Amino acid sequence: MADLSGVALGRALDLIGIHGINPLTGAALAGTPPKIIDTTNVVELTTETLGLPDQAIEAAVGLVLDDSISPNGLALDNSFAFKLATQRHPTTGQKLYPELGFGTDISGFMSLGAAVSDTVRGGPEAVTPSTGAYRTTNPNIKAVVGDFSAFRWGVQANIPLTLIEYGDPDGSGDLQRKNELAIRAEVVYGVGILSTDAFAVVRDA
Amino acid sequence: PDQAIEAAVGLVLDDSISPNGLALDNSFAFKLATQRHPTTGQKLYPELGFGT
Amino acid sequence: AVLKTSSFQLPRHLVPGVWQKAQGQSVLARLSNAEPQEFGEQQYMTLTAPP
Amino acid sequence: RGEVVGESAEKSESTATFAPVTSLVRKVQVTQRFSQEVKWADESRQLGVLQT
Repeated sequence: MADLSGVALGRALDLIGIHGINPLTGAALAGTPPKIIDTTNVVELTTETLGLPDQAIEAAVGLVLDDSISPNGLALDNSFAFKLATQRHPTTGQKLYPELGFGTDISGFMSLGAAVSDTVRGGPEAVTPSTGAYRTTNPNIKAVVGDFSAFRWGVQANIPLTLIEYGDPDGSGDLQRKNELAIRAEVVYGVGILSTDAFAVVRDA
Repeated sequence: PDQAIEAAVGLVLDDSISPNGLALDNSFAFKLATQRHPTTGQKLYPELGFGT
Repeated sequence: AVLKTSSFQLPRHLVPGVWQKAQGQSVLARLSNAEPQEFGEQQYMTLTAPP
Repeated sequence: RGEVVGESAEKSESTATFAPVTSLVRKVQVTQRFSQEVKWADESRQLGVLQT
């Protein structure tokens, strides 16, 4: 449980910065804040472009470049990263990108640095069945391309993992009344986007 | 056979577990080891011998 | 009748450790470097149009 | 899961959940039966049958 608290604070940076959602309930954050997926640089997968992941990444790069910004990074949904890594040559049937393995840990692709996670889909969080922002209509974000220097962030303050013994810290009822305990950790991120044009997304909707 | 083994790894990864091993029926292991390149007709995996 | 371990109702052995499915990590923490920041809103200067 | 909170928004809880899983235990036996005359044949001729 102590270990799992830290990775939940880590994952939140992507749900905030990419999707603009509160990770717990999965609903959109209330201010309509700047989010990477605000970008009009969308490439939409049609049933013919679907099954060609590398051609979707290059199309998305091309939109960042004709906004006069040079991309340096790529983010992939781990499912689409597998579909890229296993992409077959359309007549010889060989793998196009054998160095990608099963696509679980793609460190770089084309000229770009890369990272891969389910958070790029919005994770399980965005489809939370009662309240998640994508539970009914889902913009299926497969990948994000951009100048990731244009997303600016840092840890402004941190509260390390600590034990709560008293009061009702979550609304469920008092800890001493119920002979319970809680552990809490917190972090506060500054986040800012210098242009939405610095980013393009690969999506299916 | 290789695209079927690949397709099965895809299912384990989309359940968020990383597969480490493969178990083969000896008849299917032979069909894999003798699989031919679709335009050149050469063996894809000549290093597998008879697949035993 | 023959005596069998069925009659003893023996408890199961607990095995150490927890089995877990892995969690996808932050992409933004790897694609964008963290800048040192003081607590509060930051402001950044942008060029809107060239001469 | 993490939750995003305002300056005095009410903080909520989200906790790990666990479940156990259980083994079975299985006993396997092989028994092979032969005549005394086979043991004498094998050990006098060196047939190797009982080693196989």
